[PDB]
Amino acid sequence: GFKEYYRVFPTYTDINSQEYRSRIETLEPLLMKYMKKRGKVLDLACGVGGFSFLLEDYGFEVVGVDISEDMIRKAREYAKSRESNVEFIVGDARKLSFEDKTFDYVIFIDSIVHFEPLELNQVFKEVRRVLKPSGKFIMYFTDLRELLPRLKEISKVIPDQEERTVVIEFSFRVRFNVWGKTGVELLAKLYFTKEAEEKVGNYSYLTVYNPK
Amino acid sequence: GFKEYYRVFPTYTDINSQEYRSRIETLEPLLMKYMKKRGKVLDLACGVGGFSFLLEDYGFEVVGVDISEDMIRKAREYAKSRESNVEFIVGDARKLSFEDKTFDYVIFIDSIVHFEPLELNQVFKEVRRVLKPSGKFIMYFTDLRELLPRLKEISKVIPDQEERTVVIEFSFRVRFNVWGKTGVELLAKLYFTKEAEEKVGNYSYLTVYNPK
Ligand SMILES: C[S@@+](CC[C@H](N)C(=O)[O-])C[C@H]1O[C@@H](n2cnc3c(N)ncnc32)[C@H](O)[C@@H]1O
Ligand SMILES: C[S@@+](CC[C@H](N)C(=O)[O-])C[C@H]1O[C@@H](n2cnc3c(N)ncnc32)[C@H](O)[C@@H]1O
Repeated sequence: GFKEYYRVFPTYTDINSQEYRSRIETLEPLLMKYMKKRGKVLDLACGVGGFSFLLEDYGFEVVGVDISEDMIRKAREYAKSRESNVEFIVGDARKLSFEDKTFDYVIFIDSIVHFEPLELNQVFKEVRRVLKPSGKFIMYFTDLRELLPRLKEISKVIPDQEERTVVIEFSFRVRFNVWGKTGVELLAKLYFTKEAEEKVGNYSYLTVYNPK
Repeated sequence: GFKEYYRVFPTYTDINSQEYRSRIETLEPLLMKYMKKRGKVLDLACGVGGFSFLLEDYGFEVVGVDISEDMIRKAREYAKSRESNVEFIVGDARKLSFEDKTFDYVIFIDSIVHFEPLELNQVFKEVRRVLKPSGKFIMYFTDLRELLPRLKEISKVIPDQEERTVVIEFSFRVRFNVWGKTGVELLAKLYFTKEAEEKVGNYSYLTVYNPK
């Protein structure tokens, strides 16, 4: 994803839009089904902080991290207007500065399109490291490899599996890293054992992982 | 720059890395602001061809040239996987084999650290020659002379302005030719008149030149 893509759509940047709320209310019940015990949570690639505020209201100590200065800037204003104590930090999910075993939870939502294989490998490694052995890694992603076929329902869809990426034209174009449930889980198997898994929609998944 | 430096960092060798994409998306809008009319483009010192594919998708006839056999080899594989018609050739920017007035555009991005004064002089001369009088020379460079002071934020930085070079240690060391906006433009004034100039970041510049 990129600058224009996010400026144009509210789904990941406008916490009060119907698009964003829809995402929250869909995941909310699933997140509570596996986050009964409160603790320290890390919102990796938090965007504008929507899921952070949600967890903070459920009695969680939240820390939000994102690589975009713009995402973080908006996050803070939202935290200000909502009088939130969630701390937002501009950081790289591929290399976090937190100490080892710092979190009880680490949530990673709708963000894999931003990582190629070797980068997602680094993120998983970092997640396992900053997670307490008793902690939980919870991620939600879309099998865009399976969705690719009938994705157009957007003017064009130019794939390239010889690279695992795809260009979608809406004008402007965006190139996404394409992931399939089998590819995500393979890399996950190097660092975690799966606690649970929920199928969302036609091709989305909420997975609960425990660090090794 | 050199072999290890490029093998270690993805910025100029991994077209799908976040580092490389960041560079593309930052320059993309600026390149279109001065490349409204499509035509024949020469990507001088193209590296792995990232900016070539970008222009090719915008409807440009692209030719990529680089002195490294390795850069060119990877470029071709990327072109294959992306099913691109961009032709990559292993050549020397200091002495191109193209006929005079062959291109409408010649882009030169993040590559001056590789040229000492007399070499960059030869490149500019060659660029003017292969460029159509109505063509445009577009280069992006970093004033590493101004950046030198606060570059460390890398273990060491050993300059040597009595030579216009600097050694940066990350292990391994790399020696870069150091250029300042004033030095680059001086040599440019011998062959071109400037059409436009955009300041990028704290000390980087995108310059548009017209041949004399
Ligand atoms: C779909 S968006 C927002 C996702 C957010 N978790 C949500 O559900 O609202 C994906 C975010 O990933 C972030 N991102 C991309 N690469 C990153 C990296 N290396 N480290 C941290 N965040 C990154 C972007 O800045 C972008 O805000
Ligand atoms: C930072 S790198 C890649 C730059 C590329 N334009 C990009 O932005 O992705 C600089 C490139 O300059 C090339 N180079 C160095 N000397 C050269 C010469 N005399 N002729 C052509 N390319 C040269 C290298 O092989 C190296 O790939």
